[PDB]
Amino acid sequence: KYTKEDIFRFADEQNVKFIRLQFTDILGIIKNVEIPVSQLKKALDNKIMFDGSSIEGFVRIEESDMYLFPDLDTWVVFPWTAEKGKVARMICDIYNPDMTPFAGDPRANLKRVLKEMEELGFTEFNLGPEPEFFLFKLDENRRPTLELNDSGGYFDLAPTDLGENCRRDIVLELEEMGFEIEASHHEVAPGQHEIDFKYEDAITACDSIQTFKLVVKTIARKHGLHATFMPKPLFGVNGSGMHFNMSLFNEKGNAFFDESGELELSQTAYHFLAGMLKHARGYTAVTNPTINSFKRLVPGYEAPCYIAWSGKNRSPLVRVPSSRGLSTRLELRSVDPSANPYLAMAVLLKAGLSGIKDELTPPAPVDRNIYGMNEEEREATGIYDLPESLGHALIELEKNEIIKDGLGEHIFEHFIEAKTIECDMFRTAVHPWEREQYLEIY
Amino acid sequence: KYTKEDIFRFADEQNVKFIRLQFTDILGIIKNVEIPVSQLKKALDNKIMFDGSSIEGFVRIEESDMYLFPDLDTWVVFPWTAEKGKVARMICDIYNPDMTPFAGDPRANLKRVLKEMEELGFTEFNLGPEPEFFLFKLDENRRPTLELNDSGGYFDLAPTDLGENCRRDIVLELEEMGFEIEASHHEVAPGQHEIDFKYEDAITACDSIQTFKLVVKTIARKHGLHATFMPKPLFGVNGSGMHFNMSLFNEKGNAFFDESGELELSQTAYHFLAGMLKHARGYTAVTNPTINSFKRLVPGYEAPCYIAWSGKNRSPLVRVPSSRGLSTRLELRSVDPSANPYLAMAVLLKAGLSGIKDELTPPAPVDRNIYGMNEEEREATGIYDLPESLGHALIELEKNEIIKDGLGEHIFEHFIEAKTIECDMFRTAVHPWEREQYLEIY
Amino acid sequence: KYTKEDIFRFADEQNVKFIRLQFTDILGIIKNVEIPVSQLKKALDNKIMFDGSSIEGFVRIEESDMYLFPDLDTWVVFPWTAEKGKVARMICDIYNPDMTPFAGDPRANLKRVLKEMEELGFTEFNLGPEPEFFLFKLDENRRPTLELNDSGGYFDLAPTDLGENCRRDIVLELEEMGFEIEASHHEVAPGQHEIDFKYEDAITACDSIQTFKLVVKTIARKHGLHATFMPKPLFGVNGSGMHFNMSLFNEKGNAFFDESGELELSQTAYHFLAGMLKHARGYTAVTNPTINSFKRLVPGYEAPCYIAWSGKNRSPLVRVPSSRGLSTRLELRSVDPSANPYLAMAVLLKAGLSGIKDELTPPAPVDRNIYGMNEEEREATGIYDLPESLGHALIELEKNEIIKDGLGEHIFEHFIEAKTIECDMFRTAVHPWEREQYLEIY
Ligand SMILES: Nc1ncnc2c1ncn2[C@@H]1O[C@H](COP(=O)(O)OP(=O)(O)O)[C@@H](O)[C@H]1O
Ligand SMILES: Nc1ncnc2c1ncn2[C@@H]1O[C@H](COP(=O)(O)OP(=O)(O)O)[C@@H](O)[C@H]1O
Ligand SMILES: Nc1ncnc2c1ncn2[C@@H]1O[C@H](COP(=O)(O)OP(=O)(O)O)[C@@H](O)[C@H]1O
Ligand SMILES: C[S@](=O)(CC[C@H](N)C(=O)O)=NP(=O)(O)O
Ligand SMILES: C[S@](=O)(CC[C@H](N)C(=O)O)=NP(=O)(O)O
Ligand SMILES: C[S@](=O)(CC[C@H](N)C(=O)O)=NP(=O)(O)O
Repeated sequence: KYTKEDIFRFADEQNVKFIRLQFTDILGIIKNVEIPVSQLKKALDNKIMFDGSSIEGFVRIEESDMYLFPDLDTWVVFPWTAEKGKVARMICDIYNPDMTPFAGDPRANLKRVLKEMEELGFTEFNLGPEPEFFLFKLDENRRPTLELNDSGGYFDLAPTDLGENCRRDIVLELEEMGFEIEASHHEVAPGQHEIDFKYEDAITACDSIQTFKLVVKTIARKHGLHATFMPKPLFGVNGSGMHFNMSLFNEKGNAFFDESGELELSQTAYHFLAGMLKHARGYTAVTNPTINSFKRLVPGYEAPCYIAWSGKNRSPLVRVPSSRGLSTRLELRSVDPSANPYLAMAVLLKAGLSGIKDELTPPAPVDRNIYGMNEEEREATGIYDLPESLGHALIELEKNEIIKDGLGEHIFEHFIEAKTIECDMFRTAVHPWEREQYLEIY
Repeated sequence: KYTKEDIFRFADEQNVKFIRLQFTDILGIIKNVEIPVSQLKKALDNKIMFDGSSIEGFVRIEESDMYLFPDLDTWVVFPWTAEKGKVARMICDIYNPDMTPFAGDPRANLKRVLKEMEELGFTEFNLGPEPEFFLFKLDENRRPTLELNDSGGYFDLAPTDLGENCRRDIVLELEEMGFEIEASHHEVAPGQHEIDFKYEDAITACDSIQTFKLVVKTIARKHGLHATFMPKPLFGVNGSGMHFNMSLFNEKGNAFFDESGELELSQTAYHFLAGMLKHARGYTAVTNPTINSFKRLVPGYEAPCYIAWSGKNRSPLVRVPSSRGLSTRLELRSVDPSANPYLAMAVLLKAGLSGIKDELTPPAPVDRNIYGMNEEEREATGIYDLPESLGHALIELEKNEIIKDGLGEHIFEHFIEAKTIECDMFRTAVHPWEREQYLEIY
Repeated sequence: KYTKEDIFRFADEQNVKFIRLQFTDILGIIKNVEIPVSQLKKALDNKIMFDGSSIEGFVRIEESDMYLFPDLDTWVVFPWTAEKGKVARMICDIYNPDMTPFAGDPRANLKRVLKEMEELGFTEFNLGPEPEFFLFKLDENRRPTLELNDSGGYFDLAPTDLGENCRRDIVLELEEMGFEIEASHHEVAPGQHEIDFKYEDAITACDSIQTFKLVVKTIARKHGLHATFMPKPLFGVNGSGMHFNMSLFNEKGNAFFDESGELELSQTAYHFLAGMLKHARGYTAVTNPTINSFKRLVPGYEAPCYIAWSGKNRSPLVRVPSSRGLSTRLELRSVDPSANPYLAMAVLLKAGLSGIKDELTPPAPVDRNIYGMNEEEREATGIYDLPESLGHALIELEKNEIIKDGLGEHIFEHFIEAKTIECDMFRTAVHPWEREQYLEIY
């Protein structure tokens, strides 16, 4: 743990002229408040209020006042605000003025369900994500447009890769913030890039994910580009999906490692699988909270459409990397980077360890092309489709209780009313698709 | 009736020059062909054949060849500027290479189910439809714009209803084609138009419907405006429905008319409703065979939203016009003018005739305005909500096996497939609404 | 030879910041992935993998996860990567996750055929390339226009060769990267360029080739010019193909130099050419693997048109440069820079190592201008005619089962699929040519 006092003098060895307290709203969006180095004790002693009412996902305007308490380990300095004022960073948890924490804080609802594996013995919850992102050219307005940075491809090179000089500026801006970056490259769709790093403690891997998305964006609008974490911005091309590499640690040993099994996977991992897969239909409404996230979960674009799993195969809902070692992990790939990392982790922790506790037995590893299977030749194998509309997936989540009770009373009730009414805008609205399709033939 | 010896007489009488053989495809699309008056006798020998694989939903390409047998009762000369190109049409029944009526021919389907009221004792099946349509301007190159001629409202007056020479010229041309016209006016939303005509038996009111769209499609395009029967071409204004006013007749009798029961309504009628009411869930993919009509089917714009009935009231599924007697009608507002009036009539007959052989005890009249209740108030009565989408409205249909038997087994087999892919063709696509709300946001 | 101890040294000596792991897909398309020096150990431990399903022609999606084993004798720093993000490269080999190598990987297909020359006693199957490219200007939005920056001819000078300082800044950039470069000059057709570099043993020239292209694409786009290797980009002017200057060696002695035989040429030398002459029809699908290069193979433009050889003459399929000694070389000419430098060598090795176990008494020099002979004489001497299209070269390929074996089999069946697709995706399409010559005509 970082100290409170040596943080006060952390600003004098680097003359930090501002600190940015930052937390996260219900929809995954990073809100912020900036304060000078002048107010540093006023925040470290937890006396910084705000207006709760206007942050979508919090209390009503009657009980508006809400305080902010910093997590003194999430101290980095913003490397690009040299020369103006060296700007630090600190992540906060949201507290009601009763000094009772807020059960609607997205970072509390993981800070609590990470203690249920405490009651049953595991060291850590290791998340290494793969947040994929597209990049679009800007204009004279510097207001983004739907023309991608290159008509490139998977692993292709300059001249065909025009973010080669951009990703590289993004990775060295992230590494200056104390990361360990695995690789950098261009994904299979045009303008689609992927920067993956090394796994971390569940919450400090989640904190690190809200870091990444802010660096990828500010350092692109510095390259003439704009970075989108929208899952399916085009038709008929790979979507951007934030893979979920999960692995529990236990006393300096990967909980998933069976040293001399055939699939070298402990029967902990095997009842971990049946956890999410049983519950897959419920919780994905959370892990893909935008209507468009389903417009991406279609057959053919390396995205999963059916609830299943296999080994080193990129069709199913979960993939097992053929390399395990101490990096042994199972790859839930039905996560896209519009969900809340704090909330996808909490949900999938619960309904995931619910499979070892209940000891659920795991279904068949479907080792072929899941997209190449008849409507009725996969219906004999029991595997069935992931829900197609947000209305459908919200019904099958609200139905589910095991994940509904790790979503908090205040978050779920504040969530489905936001996802439904977001979806009614859709169902009521007519798009220019429908004009094209009908207006002249009828 | 009309003998073959009339048609020749009328040709050499009215001096027609070319003959058209119209029929209607699976989706509602009147498709015809031209022959000289030198062919007049050959078509009446019913020895004139077209490409069967080439009209949607009819047949496959290995049994392409299919015959056209005209209906001499339909003869009407086309009255536009054709002195030398004077026309004459005849709506065709479709037959096989073995002369048996074609299962797919929807003109056959209507008549087929019509013989199911010849055994419940009813002379006719009258239908007075209200096909409401929109008027759009045309560009310099005669392509449909997205502006509408005027910005008037219900019943408005010149100079704020541009289509007042338009409908004038629409109505007159119809009055030449054997029509008797009731009225011509402006509807709720701007550039919308209602033209009404006296009821007729189905296979002749619907022939007065397929004739209607054409002679508004063309006469409106003679005033330089393209006309649509798209349900809701603009979000936030009344989708144009095509109200379905019907009546069964009994030895010169309006079989819904007995001036005693609760409203001066009969029992063959009070029973009819419970058939619709019960089977209404399962016939909305036929009354509304398009993704877009489910966008008129949000409430507030005088369209049906839930499955209940009332009097004098334009909010429910079925309104009953106060005027009664011969004017005693059952008004069904769920149909919109994209639908197939040979499949729509065929189906509702087998919904409501399933309510004279059981009569199924109709539910309560909600004389409120049903748009103004709550999810706890709909459930208080227990009123069925019309389905969500072309998605549900497709599964809700392959349940009602009395309705499936109103389309036939080869018309339903070529109507689920043609909507399934058309439904899938929208489910997968990404339309601009998805990028506005998310691209610059996530 | 270089050791993994040497590369831990240079990264801290050069102070490089990223390592790029590179390979080639089936089509000659370079695909590489960038990683920090912070992961220099994981690749030298071979513990870095990728997605095989996305490398065009590597594998199919069910068994994707595949390893990356790096080659150290391939290490070079990039020189254009300032002191801010300096870059070191390493060409790799592909290993299936079970640590067995990949039969579809082209680099090891060569290694296996270069072992077929250890059974015949040959230290080196040396190769010198002549990749010829075009230069197209760049528009305002960095898009390669249809203008050639210069309108010159052979060996011309400033000011009638724009890319004079271009071919300078490439050479230096090549010269920083351990290259030995012969000659930098303007080629025949306008806006054409050649850069000759001295030979190296096959797998290291194939490295030096795919590398050399990357250095001209990226440098040419510094001066803002698209660098392309399309064989016949313009019709009616010289095609830019990649000559193949090959020579065998045994104990520091060229195996083709014996100043007794008629042309100062050896026996294995003369014998080699029969191994190509007959087999030439077969591999002309691997040396010209594109629709476009079969318009280059036409007569007139100093490119092989029929299968023939001769001395100091630049019409035939094989040229033999007058200069002999250690520069005693055989010049194959069908190849275009769109061919796979790994496939071509293992093809031509097994092709021309077939003329040393069989040797087929190679035919005699038609040292005429074979560009100027009518059909009455081409089948007089019996000179085989080259295939006329991709689709012809393919059927001509699946018969010489030794070239087929030269390719392995995975590469082969992965090859016939896509080119038959490519050949068929061009057989069926319609291009504005046929629209001029027939539309207003017929
Ligand atoms: N034991 C583990 N638990 C969780 N995540 C891991 C583990 N080992 C590796 N990872 C993560 O897997 C990710 C690999 O990224 P990438 O190479 O894009 O995956 P893929 O092989 O699916 O393409 C990294 O983010 C890394 O942190
Ligand atoms: N007895 C009847 N049976 C069936 N349809 C009828 C009957 N009387 C009138 N109609 C139809 O009602 C239509 C007129 O409807 P409209 O004036 O729009 O009434 P509303 O405004 O109540 O819908 C006419 O087209 C006519 O054919
Ligand atoms: N003995 C040899 N073995 C292999 N390659 C050779 C030999 N001699 C020359 N080369 C190659 O020939 C190339 C020079 O080609 P170039 O100068 O264009 O000759 P030409 O103009 O006759 O084609 C060099 O790239 C070199 O690698
Ligand atoms: C090549 S991809 O394999 C693409 C997967 C897809 N874009 C998605 O996850 O949505 N995934 P990864 O980065 O793990 O290799
Ligand atoms: C009030 S309206 O009823 C307009 C109908 C509405 N736009 C609909 O068809 O959904 N039609 P009409 O007055 O002729 O009965
Ligand atoms: C006689 S030329 O040979 C002209 C090149 C020709 N257009 C070709 O197809 O290679 N080239 P080079 O002198 O490099 O051998």
